[PDB]
Amino acid sequence: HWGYGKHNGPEHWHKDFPIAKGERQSPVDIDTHTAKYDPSLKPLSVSYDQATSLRILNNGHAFNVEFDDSQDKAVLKGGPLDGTYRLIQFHFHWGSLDGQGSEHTVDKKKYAAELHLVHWNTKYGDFGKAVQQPDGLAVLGIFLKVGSAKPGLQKVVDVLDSIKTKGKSADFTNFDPRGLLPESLDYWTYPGSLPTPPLLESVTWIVLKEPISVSSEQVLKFRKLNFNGEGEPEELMVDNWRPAQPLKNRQIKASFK
Ligand SMILES: [Zn+2]
Repeated sequence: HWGYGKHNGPEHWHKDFPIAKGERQSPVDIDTHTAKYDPSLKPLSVSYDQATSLRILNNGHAFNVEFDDSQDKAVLKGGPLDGTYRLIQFHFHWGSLDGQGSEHTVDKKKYAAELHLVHWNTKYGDFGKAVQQPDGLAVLGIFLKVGSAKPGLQKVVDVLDSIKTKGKSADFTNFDPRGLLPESLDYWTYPGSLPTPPLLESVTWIVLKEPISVSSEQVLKFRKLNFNGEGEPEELMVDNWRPAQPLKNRQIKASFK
């Protein structure tokens, strides 16, 4: 179907998903010169204390770490959000080289990777229903830069070989996503979309200003996974990012002066 490999990549998606040329597509470039501080924007509330990780799996586009979202165990509230949003999964987008990989950019600058923690609005009952609504999803985006190793990321790295190809899954319990957050929760926010098909415009983006640091060794593990399934012609999972889309009539708001 769709992918990131030139013949089925983002430039082709619109043929199957016309919303690709929509009015609030993601990702976008964050221009700090035009991203205005909004005093009304309140502090984020991330309550990940009792997050319950279930498993990790390679879906052919990235690897997702899935959480138990039956109760309000790992939720995002506050900021620009109206209700309570439950964490369902996180995944990354990364490049073939260190100088590329993030979806969002800051003053056109790219990071080595981008982490997306995906949450859904509890009033819709489940993720399936929420993904269809304009205020259905909230995604926390966190940039990764290469430097010192991130201790909280190592548990994830130490399991990637076991889900190398598409469709592979593995139990992955007792993972604490708090170990992936930066010190500061200062953020920019704007209304956008899923950056992969079906590209629905149901996402409130919250992109953190402060990057986290990961080692060259940890990001190398990412690049060893495969897009392809077991046996098929090997395609290394790299450059699974969508290029920046037009901002059009949206404004990006900043939570900080
Ligand atoms: Zn993503």
